[PDB]
This record gives sequence, C-alpha cells and structure tokens, in this order.
Amino acid sequence: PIELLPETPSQTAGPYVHIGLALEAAGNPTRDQEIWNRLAKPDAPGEHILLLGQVYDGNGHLVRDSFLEVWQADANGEYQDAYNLENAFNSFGRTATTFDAGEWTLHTVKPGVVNNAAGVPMAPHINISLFARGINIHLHTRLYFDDEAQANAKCPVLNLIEQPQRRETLIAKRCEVDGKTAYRFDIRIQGEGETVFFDF
Amino acid sequence: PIELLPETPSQTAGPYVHIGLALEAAGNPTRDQEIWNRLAKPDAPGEHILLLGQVYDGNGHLVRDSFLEVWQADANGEYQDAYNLENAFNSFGRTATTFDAGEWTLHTVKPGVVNNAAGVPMAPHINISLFARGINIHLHTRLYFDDEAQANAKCPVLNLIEQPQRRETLIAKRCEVDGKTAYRFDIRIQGEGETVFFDF
Amino acid sequence: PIELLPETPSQTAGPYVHIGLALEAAGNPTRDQEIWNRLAKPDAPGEHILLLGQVYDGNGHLVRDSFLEVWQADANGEYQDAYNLENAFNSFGRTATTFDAGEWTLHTVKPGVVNNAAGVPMAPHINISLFARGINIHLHTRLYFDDEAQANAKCPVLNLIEQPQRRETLIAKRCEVDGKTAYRFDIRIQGEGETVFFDF
Amino acid sequence: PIELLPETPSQTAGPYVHIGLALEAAGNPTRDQEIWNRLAKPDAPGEHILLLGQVYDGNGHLVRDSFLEVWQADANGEYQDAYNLENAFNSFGRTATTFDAGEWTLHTVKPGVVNNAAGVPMAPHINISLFARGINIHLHTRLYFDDEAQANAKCPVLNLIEQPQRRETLIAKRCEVDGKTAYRFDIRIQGEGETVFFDF
Amino acid sequence: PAQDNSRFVIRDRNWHPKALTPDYKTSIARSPRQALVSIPQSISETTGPNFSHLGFGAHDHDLLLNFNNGGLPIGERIIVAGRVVDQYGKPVPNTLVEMWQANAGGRYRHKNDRYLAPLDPNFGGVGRCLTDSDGYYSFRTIKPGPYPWRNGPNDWRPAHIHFGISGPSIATKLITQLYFEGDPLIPMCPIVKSIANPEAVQQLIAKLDMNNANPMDCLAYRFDIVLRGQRKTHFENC
Amino acid sequence: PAQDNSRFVIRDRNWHPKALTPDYKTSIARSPRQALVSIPQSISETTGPNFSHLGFGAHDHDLLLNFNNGGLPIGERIIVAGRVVDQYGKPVPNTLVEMWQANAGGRYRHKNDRYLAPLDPNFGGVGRCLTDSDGYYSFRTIKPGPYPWRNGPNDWRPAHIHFGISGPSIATKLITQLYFEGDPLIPMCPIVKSIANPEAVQQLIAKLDMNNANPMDCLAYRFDIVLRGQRKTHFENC
Amino acid sequence: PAQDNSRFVIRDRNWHPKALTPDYKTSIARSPRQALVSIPQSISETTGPNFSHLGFGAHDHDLLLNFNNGGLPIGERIIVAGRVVDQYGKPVPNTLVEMWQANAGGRYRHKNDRYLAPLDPNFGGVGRCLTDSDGYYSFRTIKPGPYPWRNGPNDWRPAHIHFGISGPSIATKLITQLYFEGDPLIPMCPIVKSIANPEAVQQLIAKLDMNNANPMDCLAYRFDIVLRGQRKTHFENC
Ligand SMILES: O=C(O)C[C@H]1C=CC(=O)O1
Ligand SMILES: O=C(O)C[C@H]1C=CC(=O)O1
Ligand SMILES: O=C(O)C[C@H]1C=CC(=O)O1
Ligand SMILES: O=C(O)C[C@H]1C=CC(=O)O1
Ligand SMILES: Oc1ccc(F)cc1O
Ligand SMILES: Oc1ccc(F)cc1O
Ligand SMILES: Oc1ccc(F)cc1O
Ligand SMILES: Oc1ccc(F)cc1O
Ligand SMILES: Oc1ccc(F)cc1O
Ligand SMILES: Oc1ccc(F)cc1O
Ligand SMILES: Oc1ccc(F)cc1O
Ligand SMILES: Oc1ccc(F)cc1O
Ligand SMILES: Oc1ccc(F)cc1O
Ligand SMILES: Oc1ccc(F)cc1O
Ligand SMILES: Oc1ccc(F)cc1O
Ligand SMILES: Oc1ccc(F)cc1O
Ligand SMILES: Oc1ccc(F)cc1O
Ligand SMILES: [Cl-]
Ligand SMILES: [Fe+3]
Ligand SMILES: [Fe+3]
Ligand SMILES: [Fe+3]
Ligand SMILES: [Fe+3]
Repeated sequence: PIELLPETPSQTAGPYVHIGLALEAAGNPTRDQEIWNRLAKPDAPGEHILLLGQVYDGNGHLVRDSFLEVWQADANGEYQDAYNLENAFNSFGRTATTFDAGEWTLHTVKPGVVNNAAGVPMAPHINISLFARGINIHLHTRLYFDDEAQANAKCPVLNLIEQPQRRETLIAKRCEVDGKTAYRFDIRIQGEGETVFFDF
Repeated sequence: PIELLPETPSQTAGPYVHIGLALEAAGNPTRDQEIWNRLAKPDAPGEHILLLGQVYDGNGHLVRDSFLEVWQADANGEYQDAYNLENAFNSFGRTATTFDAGEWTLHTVKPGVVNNAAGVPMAPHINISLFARGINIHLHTRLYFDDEAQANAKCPVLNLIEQPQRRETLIAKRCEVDGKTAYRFDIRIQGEGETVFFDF
Repeated sequence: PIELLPETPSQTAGPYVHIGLALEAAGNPTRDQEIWNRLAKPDAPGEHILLLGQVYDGNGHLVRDSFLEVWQADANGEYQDAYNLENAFNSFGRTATTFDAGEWTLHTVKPGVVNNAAGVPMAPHINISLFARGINIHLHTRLYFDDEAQANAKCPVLNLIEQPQRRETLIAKRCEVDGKTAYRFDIRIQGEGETVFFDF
Repeated sequence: PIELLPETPSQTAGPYVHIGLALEAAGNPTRDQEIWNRLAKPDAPGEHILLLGQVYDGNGHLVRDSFLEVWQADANGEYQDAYNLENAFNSFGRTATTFDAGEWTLHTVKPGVVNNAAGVPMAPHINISLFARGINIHLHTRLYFDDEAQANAKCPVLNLIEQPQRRETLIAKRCEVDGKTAYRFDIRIQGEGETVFFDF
Repeated sequence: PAQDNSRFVIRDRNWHPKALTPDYKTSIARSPRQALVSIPQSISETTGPNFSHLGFGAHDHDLLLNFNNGGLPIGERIIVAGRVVDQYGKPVPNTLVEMWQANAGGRYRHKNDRYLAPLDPNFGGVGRCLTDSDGYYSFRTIKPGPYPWRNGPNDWRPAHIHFGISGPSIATKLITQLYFEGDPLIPMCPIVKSIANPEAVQQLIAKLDMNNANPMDCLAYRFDIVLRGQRKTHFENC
Repeated sequence: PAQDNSRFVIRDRNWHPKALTPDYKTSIARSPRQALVSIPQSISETTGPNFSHLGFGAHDHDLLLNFNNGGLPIGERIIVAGRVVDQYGKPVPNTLVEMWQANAGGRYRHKNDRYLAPLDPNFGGVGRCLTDSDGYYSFRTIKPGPYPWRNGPNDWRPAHIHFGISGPSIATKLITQLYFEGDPLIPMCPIVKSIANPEAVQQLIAKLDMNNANPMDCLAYRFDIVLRGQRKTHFENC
Repeated sequence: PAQDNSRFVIRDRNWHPKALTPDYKTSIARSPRQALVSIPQSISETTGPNFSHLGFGAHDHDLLLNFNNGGLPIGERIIVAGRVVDQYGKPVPNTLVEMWQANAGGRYRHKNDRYLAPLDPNFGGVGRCLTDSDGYYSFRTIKPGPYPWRNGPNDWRPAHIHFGISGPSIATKLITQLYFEGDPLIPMCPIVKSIANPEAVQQLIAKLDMNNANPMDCLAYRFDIVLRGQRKTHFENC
C-alpha cells in the first residue's frame, strides 16, 4: 500500500512541562506575552463563564502536574484562529493544575453551536487535550454543559459513545463560584467513572 | 516433538452473527428448518423448564449481540446427538440475546445426571458456548441448578474450581416466568462476579 | 493459488509412430487384436460411409507420416466407450496416411446428433486428434458433413469460430468412391485454408 | 547511462473501448460534449472532404472494433490544438468502425502543407493512431492524398520508406460518397499490402 | 444416544487469538480477566450434535439462488470449497458448515448495519451445507466487499466470509473467518491481528483455485479447515 | 495555433508490450509483420490537442453518480487517484484522463458483452477528467470484477480499469490498464503478460491508499502515470 | 452409454511444448499459425474409449519375448514401470499404455529408418498393457540406444521410449517420450527442448529403480505419468 512519511512519535511532557509551557507554575519569570487561561476579555460578547476541574489517576489520586490545552468556538459558534493577546476573544488557551490543590481554571465564554462535517449541529463544547507525566500521548476529550441537555441528547459526537452512562462523563456541572457562573469538569483518566477520550 | 496439523484459528463471530445462525433475529426470513431454542416437544420426558439470562461486559453493560449454543443430557441422562426437528428432545440448541432487553431464552427439560470419565457422577448441568462481537474465541461454561445443592457440592467438575466463591457463579437461580418453572443464568464476562469459563 | 500436479508434457510421436500404433504401416506383423480404421461392421445400424483425406503442411506438401485418432457417436447419437472387436460398432478408431499417396481412410457410419453441456444440439461430427513428426502436441479438430448445412449453421461449437470462412475448413465434402457414399476431409496444418484446431 | 523514469507501459484498448471513447457505438447514452468525427463546421475554411475506410487483419477479415484518433493541420497549414466543440475547425478527432460494415468515417477539410523540422515541406497528410482488441500498443500511420502526387513524391517522410511499393499503402484514393468529395484509406494491419506504420 | 469414545487434542491458545487484544477495541471489556479453568474431557465435552437428519433446502449452499427476488446478485461469482479434516489429517464427513457474509459492496443484510452501501435485492448472505463422505464442502456466492467499521478512525475489514463448523463434538466446534489471497487489507486488520502468530493468519487465507472454476461463469477459492485431532481413549482408569 | 517547441524521449518498445504476443490470441492476426518505420519528430508529432476548453459535466469523474437511475451502484466504493508526470518527473497539468470499466460483477455495459453476470442499473462504467495544475487526477467508482473471456479455455482478466491519457502531444498519448494490488489473477493473464519485463507489469498495479480513503464511506487506490519525457529542442539545423 | 459426468482441468500450453519450436526443424511447417479455438467441454470431449476388453497377447508387455526368432535380444535388460495418476493424485486404473522404441543400437524396426546400425533379429520394439486397479503398469524391454537424425548436422536423440496413454477421455489422451536418468544427450536435444520449462523436462526423465530390479537378471526404471485432473461437474446450467 501507499505509505507516507511516518509522524514523529509522541513522548510524555514530563513533570517539568511548566518550564516550557506554564512558566509561572514552574516558579520562573514570564515573558512579555504568554499563552494562558483567559480566553475572553470582559467586553467579549457571550455569557462569561469560569471553568474549573481536577484530574484523577486510576487510584483516585489527584494528578497535580496536569497541563491542558483548550480549543473552542466563540459565542457565535465561530473558531477564531488568529491568536493575539489584543483580541477580546481567543479560541485557544492553556491551563495547568495547582501543585497543592490539583485544580485548574479557565476564564472564557460559553461556545455557540457548530455543525459537524455532515451539517448536523453539535452541542456546545470545549475541545481539551490533556498532557502530563505518565501520559505518553495526549488524551483528547470534550467538555459539554449540563444546562444544554436537549442539545447534548442530539449531538452526533456524543451519540458515537455506545453507552449512555459513558456520555455522562463529558457533562460539566453548572455552579456558582464567588458570584459568577461556573462549570466544574473533573477528568478521571482510569477506572471508575473513566472519562471518554477520543481518537480523530 | 510430534507436531500435528495446526487447528484453524478462531475469529470473532462479529455483531452480524445472526445473519448466519439466528436468521429471525437479524430481521430476515427463515428457512424451512432452523436450529433454535426449543429443545423439547411438549411431551418429551422430564421436567419442562425455561432457562433465561443476560450477559454483561466488564463495565456492567448488557452484551446485546451475544449468541449461545447449548448441549445437555435429556431427562434420562442421555445425550441425543441425532439432531432432528421431529425429535421429542434435542440435546443441542441455539439462542441469542434480544437487542432491546439483552435477554436470551431456552425451552428444555432439566438434564439427568451423567458420569465423568472416571465414573463419578456430575451434578445436572447445561454446557454453554458463548460467542459475540469482541469475543475472539468462544467461552465455555456450565449452568448448574440451585435446587441441586447436594449434587453440586460433590460435582467433580465444580470441585476443580479452587475457590467456592467462584463456583457460585455457575449456579442458576430458580424463579418463575409467566408462572412456569425457570432458572436464570446471568453471565458476567469480566470483573466483579466474573463467570467461570472452562478449557477442555 | 492452488497448483495441482503438473501434467506430463507432450512430445512428438515422431516418424516411427506406426511401430507402436499402426504396425502394418511400419512394415511389421500385427498382433491378434489391433485398434484400426473400421469402426462399423456391415450389420451396424446407420448410414455406412467411407471417410478419406490428405494432410498438408504449411508449404502445401503432403504429410505422409500422419497418425489420426477418431471418436464419434453411433447413428443414434450415443458414444460407445466399451471398446471390443466383437462389437458391430465402436466409437473409437485409428488411421494413418499411406507413405506413397498420403491418404488415410476410415470405415464408419454417420454419427447422430449429440447435445452440448447446455443442452444445445451439435451438428453431426467426428472428433479427430492428429499426431506426426513435427507436431509437438496433437491437434484437435472436428469433421462435419456438407449435407448437414442446416445443422452446421446452428452448431454451438462451429459458432465459436469467429469467422465464417474458417468454419468452412471443418466441412467434409460428400462424394462417391467405388459406388459407396464417402466424404473427403483434407486438413491443412498451416497457411492458406488452415484447418481450425481446438483447445478444450 | 542516464535512465529516466520508465514510461507507463501500453495495453490493448480491448473490444469495449467504445464504453469510454465512443459512447454511442457502445449502445450507450452520450454526455453533453463528446470528442468525435466532425472536425469542421460547415463554414470552416478550405475544401470539405469525407474520409472513410475499413481495417483488415492478417487473414483479410474486417477489424470491426477498431478505434481511430486523427490529428491534422487546418486548410491553412495550422494545427488547432485548443480543442473546443464551438471551434470552426478542430485538428483532433475520433472515429470507430461500424460493427456491421467495419467502416469508419471522418468529416474534415483537406489539410494544408506543413514543414518538417528541417524546413522541408511535407505533403498534405492526416496523422492516425489505430487502437483495437489485439493491438497491444497503438499503430501510427499517415493518410496522404492521391491527387497530391507531386507533393507526395517529394515528401521527406514518405521518402524514409525504403520501398516505393510500400509508400503506396499510405495514399488514400479519391472517390465520391453521396456525390461529395471523399478519400478512402483502407488499413491492412498484416500481410499482403500491409500498411506502413511509424515509430517516432 | 451418544457415547464417550474419543479424546480431542488440547487447543493451542497461543495459536488461536487470545481474549484480550486491545487494538480490537470491543475485546477490552468482553475478555475474561481470570484464567480459564481446565477440566478433563467427559461425555459432556466429547460428544455433540450430528446434523445428517437436518432438512436442507435445495439452494441452502447456493447464495446466488437462495435469496431470489427477480434476478441474480451483482458481484464476483465464486465457488468457495474445501475439505474439513482433523489434526491427524482424517476427513470429517457429514459435518455442518455454515457461512455468512456481506454483499459485493460490503453491506450486510442485518438490521444493525448502518453502512451507506446499498443492499442487493437478490442477495441474502447466508449458506449452509454438510461435508460429504470424504470431508468436502462447497458453496456458491459472490465475493464480499470490504467493510468499514467503528474501531479506529479509518479501519476496514478485508473481504471476508464468516464460517462455523460443528465437527464431531462440542469440543471441536469453531467459528472463524475466511480471507482472500492477496488482499492488501489483511495485514492492517485488528481482528486478523488478534492472531499473534503470522503462520496462523495464513491458515485463514483462501487460495484462488482455477481448477475448480467454471469457465465463462464463476471463479473459485479453496479454504481447508482443520479441527482438533480425535483419537481413541487409551489406558484410562488403570 | 500549436508550435513545434519540444522533443519527446524515444519509446522503449521492449518495455511496452510487443505487437505479436501469441498467448493473447487476437494479437496474432492484428500485429504488423513488417518493421515500424522510424521518422524524426516534426510539428505533426510534437503537438496535439489540449482539452482545457472541453465542457465537462459535474459528475463526469464520479461513476457513483454519473449513471443515476434511482440509486447507488452495488460494489466496493473506491477513489482512484494519482499524478501524471513525464519521464523527467515534471507534472503534466490540464491533461485528459479517461477511464472505462466493468461493474462489480465483471459485466460491461456494451452491446457486444455476452457474459451472463448482470448489469447494475445504477452503473455505466465511464469517467473522464482533466489533471489539475499540479498533475493530479481523481475518480470515484466501484472496484470492477474479474472478466472471463474467450482466449484460452479458462482465462479471466484480473480486476482492471482501462485508462487513456492525452498528454502534451500525439507522441505522448497512451492507452493502458490499471490492476489492483495483490490480485492473484495478474500473473496468470495473457494480456498482462504481453509485457515481457516484470518490472513494467508492476508499474500498472495500483496501490491501496488508506490515506486518501473516506472513513465509513470509500477506500482509495493510487495509480501514477508516466508519459514520455519532454525537452526543449537543442542544436538543430546547425 | 458413455455419459458426461466430469470435467478435465484445462491444459497449460506453456508447460507442454508449443507448436512452433524452430530448432526442431520439422515443426516449422507443421505448426498452426492461427490461434487454437477454445471450446467448452461436452460429452464429445469428456468421454473416450475404455480398453478393458481389448484382447492382449501373453507377451504384449514383454519386449524380450514378443518378437522371438530363436533367442533373446541383445542389450541392457530392464523393467520399465510406474503409475498413471491424474493431477489430483488419483490413480487411473484399467487405462491403455502403449510404447515403442529402437533396439540397443538405436535402430528402429520401421521401413523408413535408414540408420546403418543393425536390426536385432529377436527384437521388435513394441509393447502395450493396461494399468492395474491401482494405476500401475509394467513392461520388460532392453534399453534403447541413442538415434542420429537429420535435424542439425550432428543431432542425436537421447535414449528414449515413446509412450501413448489413453486415460478416461479423449481430452486426457497423451503421447510423450521417456528419457533415462543421467543421459548427457538430454540437454542437447531439440525435441526435449521443445519443452520451454526445465522443470517440465525433468518430468520426462525416468529414474533408476534398484528396488524393482531382478538381481543377476535385469535392472529397472520408474516413469510415473500424470494426466489431466478429473472433477465432477458443479453448478452448471444454473
Ligand atoms: O462526575 C460526573 O458525572 C461528570 C464529570 C463531568 C464533569 C465533572 O465534574 O465530572
Ligand atoms: O446470581 C448469581 O450471582 C450467580 C450467577 C449464576 C446464575 C445467575 O443468574 O448469576
Ligand atoms: O477444402 C475445404 O474447403 C474444406 C476442407 C474440409 C474438407 C475438405 O476436404 O477440405
Ligand atoms: O488502395 C490501396 O491499396 C492503397 C491503400 C491506401 C488507401 C487505400 O484505400 O488502400
Ligand atoms: O525527562 C524527565 C524525567 C523525569 C522528570 F522528573 C522530569 C523530566 O523532564
Ligand atoms: O445521549 C446522552 C448524552 C449525554 C448524557 F449525559 C447522557 C446521554 O444518554
Ligand atoms: O466483520 C465485521 C466487522 C464489524 C461488524 F460490525 C460486523 C462484522 O461482521
Ligand atoms: O462446592 C460448591 C459448589 C457450588 C457452590 F455454589 C459452592 C460450593 O462451595
Ligand atoms: O525419435 C526419433 C527421431 C527421429 C526419427 F526419425 C524417429 C524417431 O522416433
Ligand atoms: O456458420 C457456418 C457453419 C459452417 C460453414 F461452413 C459456414 C458457416 O458460416
Ligand atoms: O479487458 C477485456 C477483455 C476481453 C474483452 F472482450 C473486453 C475487455 O475489456
Ligand atoms: O515516392 C512515392 C510516394 C508515394 C507513392 F505512392 C510512391 C512513391 O514512389
Ligand atoms: O487474565 C489477564 C489479566 C490481565 C491481563 F493483562 C491479561 C490477561 O490475560
Ligand atoms: O471513526 C469514525 C469515522 C467516521 C464516522 F462516521 C464515525 C466514526 O466513529
Ligand atoms: O515482424 C515480425 C515478423 C515475424 C515475427 F515472428 C516477429 C516479428 O516481430
Ligand atoms: O473457451 C470457452 C469456454 C467456455 C465457453 F462457454 C466458450 C468458450 O469458447
Ligand atoms: O550423412 C548425413 C550427415 C549429417 C546430416 F545432417 C545429413 C546427412 O545425410
Ligand atoms: Cl540389419
Ligand atoms: Fe525531561
Ligand atoms: Fe463481518
Ligand atoms: Fe524415437
Ligand atoms: Fe476490459
């Protein structure tokens, strides 16, 4: 058959990933411009939300050295690839778990609906890639919202998960954090309540 | 050493096994004669019983596409191998789980006692072979009866299972379906309560 | 692919083939029973006919050392495989060309119609296999009759010859030889008027 | 030596070439635009002519499944390569023999003179490529005109044919079809009168 | 009734695919995690159904005719034939061979197949027969097409026919798949690759069989099947 | 109008099949017995039609849709794509590529095909396109079935697609056939074997191309085509 | 009363010698130039004579006794024996095997042989027999000498015995030649070399068979013959 050049193989990010990708968390100075966890400035259109979560290993223990990358549509359901710190909104960001508490945070707006390749609406979602010590190739998942039940039930991506019970692992829980709308999204890498991870 | 011709290797039956072996279940017309789940004509000797069960995967979810073959002695402890739809009793049959409820059924008689090769009586049992998508080579088990406790405790096959707790996995539970004597035999392929599977 | 044992390869019969297969023509004594050129005794049912012919090479010169085997139905269109010199009719015979004149002869009856494998009638024919010095593997042909024009036109074997002009090479010419019904069938191995040869 | 990438090897067009290249002839519907045998609109400059011919195999039989491509200068000696069904004249066309009569036709104009690479005039000619079942790589030839005898005698391509008798095979015969000026160009692939074929 | 009169050679479960073969994703949750329990052969294991008295319809082995809805199926006409023997080379006569497959475009006639390729109105995809007295079986069918499936993101089954063979006992019964000589999908398939030993994979590849073809009609493939060796009991209970 | 501005590398007529290849029976009477006459390249040979202004219908390259009579064809859905280059490796853009083939069962939609395998009411078997500005072409079709034919008494064409390619001049125009990776019929075919050099045969074998497949939809094969090398004229007439 | 109940595997006419093999000079004018026309098997081709009740004389298979004119022939006393099977390995019982040969000095008892080597007054050179119920035949003879012949200017046939075998049908009938293990003339002979494939030539070379020799009496050679494979018809006219 036709064989292309092989892709460069993945390796773990390791526990000092923050030297390269989360400078402050390493205990080091930052550069003038950093890619971090505030996707939206206050004047960005849409519903402003806090996202937060913890990451658990197969023994139920916090993964305190997790590094996450996120990619989401703006409130109008458009992906904004022109990354610029001057923008009111960027579709891309980065976050990491605190070493003491194991919690990550993101400041963003709720994404609008985007259609799949066959023209079928997907429920509002944030695309997540998870990296850490012990993770040889990053894990892809999606964060959906528990206040979008009707859309979630009809999502052509969620419907590719054979068991309804596993679909539940991708639904973030609405709450309030110091007077602001928030959603908690915990990830369980392995075992009971294991989060669905995607290949594409 | 002496090496014979190798056996043809097994492969999964796949999820469309019904096309070939359970035609009605596939949604298809049947042939004049089919091998199916009614082993006994109404007037066959012995105690007429219904067997039923569900099949669970390692996550506790129903295996809705499972296909089962059964082999049992008649009520007089005789294996009736000359398969014929006109027989009062066939020792062989086939069944499959319904796709909605994941439940298989068998209509038969309670098997009589047969001796093992050393002349030791085995407790009444049904031999079962389980096939499905995801199962690369079929799984052999036995269904014994909870109202044969004395015989079960002395069975030279059950006694080859080292742990008494695992022997319990092979004991079907007497119940009633539509007011008629039945035994339920659920199979757990993997994990908590994992059913004993045999090699021979 | 599946490869069977290879067939033993052919070789020419050579110019002394008559030592083995036409003893008289070699100039040698005969055995008590020989396979030769009189397929029909006088009392055989059917129309008794003489067949005769010459064989030509690519330069138009007589092939004086030709050896022919023939196979034909009886007058009722049945092949008689039980070869016996006591029979009024045999389906098989042998002949050879005379060294001086280059002519072969056969004494037989006109064959009846036999159906092909699809049930379609073939025109009356004699199957011929031709052997000689210079012929590495024998040549298969058929002798049809010029007084069977209607049948010949519809023969499913003749119709596999793409060009009508080549079909004409297989049609023997009715004549009279010392007061008896005869057909002349010349064979041209190569070049102008080349006789159709078959593979099967 | 310097070895370039090898050319993809030729194969026969086969007897169903019409499916792909002569759709009507296959017995099939045509597309909105087809490349076919009318090179000239009625008002194209020059002398309007019909070309026709039959193609013979080595046994003198019609090749009823032949497919021909043609390439010629317009009446002014210009090659019109921008193929377009709206052109007054196309230098390219296709034709095929009818299956009943084995005859192809072309409607065109008489080509003007073009010079060879050394600046020497070539006599008026049509370039032809012949394809068919049994033809493993197409045969190139040229059609010249019998009423251009003076030019033909001086053509630097005809003069590369060593024998004058073979040059005659490329000279089409003026005739009239339905009262209109025509030239007949029969091709003999093999044997007596074998048409000259070119390599270039 | 049936008697215990033979023993069957123990299976090589490293020649067969193992239960847990994670590249075949559905095997992950449908594979036991405890060891199989070995038991000696008894009459329960060394006997099984014989199907000599099962009533077969005239076209049960002929998939070109057994789903006739006004015409012939579209696809590569083929005979699939072979011999069933045991590991000692002895033929297995009068044994039940069943098969099922997709159509020429890889579509199965099953309510749960959601592939967009169309059904063939003249093709069902099911055959059965009994081996003859010398162990030979024969089906006529069309060559199935490859089948995309939701394993990895671009996985395709090679062209294949599912087989079931009863043999002399429940200890010999086998389900397997036939693949076709030369198919470039075979080395890429995670179900094929559930078999760890490449020589075992080769045993599932049917060979083009020109000798068994009907000229101007259909091609043929040969697929021989080997069941567990059967021997007489000896020196037992003493 | 066209100009004489290039030369084309002379063909290797031992790489191509010869005319007389008697195992392909129809070649016997349809092969010249005199030598070809070599002539120098002139404007007549070094120019040819360009088809950029030919009007193509929307589905001309898509055999799944271009004979639509109520549904999709039955058979193995495939993309057939590749690049046309010359012998110097230069792409050949805006060139005409035409193809024709049998259906999934080896039946051609041609009045002269007498094979018993049925027509597919939704399949015609004809495609055409122009290579893009980088030399690439693409068709969508179903994989054709092998075709029995009256050559020897049990001869079968491998699965194949007929191709025609125009290229920059009448000197480059080529008709050929595409075969499919692994097909066991390829080494047995007298038409394939009209090519004497086994390395040349390999150039006609399209490779399975998983990278170009549409998951859950269609597979793909890649077939690159090499036309005669084109160079500028040099040092002529002096 | 012969019936059409079987089919015979198609011949490989590249395993056999081709018709036109010009180094064997007589083949040039005695080879067809048109292709053979393939036809399907019918009862005309799939039947043939059975010679079970041909009357054989007591010494028809024994060339040491079947031309007795006062004594034994001069030459190397040998048994020539073997088995006739078909391509599936099945014996061909009760079939006619005929043979002819030159004497110990390469002289044939034929009016057209003008080689100067003398005739042997006790040798004729003709045998026949029927294979037994297990497919075996046997002759006793003397080893023939090589034969010079007017092909090239110094051509010599290897020692050889001509064979004809009827088999079950006119489709299986074969004439061939047996050569002897080790003979250095074999690779030089243009009749041997009419066979293009060296592996096919090897199939004509009889092997010294000491196991079949009679000590203090005669040696032995073994020559097995393979006729076209015979199979039952299947799936015809449907
Ligand atoms: O725990 C769950 O059921 C859902 C999972 C998704 C968000 C979260 O916080 O946990
Ligand atoms: O009840 C159990 O856990 C035992 C197992 C055996 C029969 C059945 O239904 O489940
Ligand atoms: O010469 C012919 O046209 C026919 C050929 C068949 C019989 C015969 O005598 O010659
Ligand atoms: O008449 C000839 O023999 C010449 C050849 C060229 C044109 C044609 O029609 O045949
Ligand atoms: O490569 C590494 C290995 C161990 C570790 F703790 C950090 C690393 O960056
Ligand atoms: O379809 C579903 C989607 C999300 C979820 F949490 C459960 C479902 O059954
Ligand atoms: O071979 C198969 C693969 C996937 C599937 F869903 C069914 C099959 O029969
Ligand atoms: O010996 C036993 C047999 C069956 C069972 F359920 C428990 C046992 O201890
Ligand atoms: O083998 C032979 C060679 C030449 C000849 F004249 C006769 C033969 O039998
Ligand atoms: O069909 C034919 C049959 C015999 C013949 F001589 C000529 C024909 O055209
Ligand atoms: O490839 C082919 C072979 C034989 C035939 F008649 C037509 C073809 O297209
Ligand atoms: O020079 C010639 C050109 C054409 C032709 F027919 C004959 C010739 O001698
Ligand atoms: O029984 C098993 C348990 C764990 C594992 F990884 C493989 C096994 O076969
Ligand atoms: O992996 C996939 C690829 C295509 C598709 F439509 C669904 C899938 O799950
Ligand atoms: O031109 C030729 C003539 C005779 C032959 F055998 C081969 C040829 O290529
Ligand atoms: O060779 C053949 C084989 C089968 C058939 F129907 C016709 C033929 O010409
Ligand atoms: O005496 C001869 C010797 C060699 C030959 F080729 C022919 C002869 O007549
Ligand atoms: Cl003498
Ligand atoms: Fe590191
Ligand atoms: Fe399948
Ligand atoms: Fe000889
Ligand atoms: Fe073709």
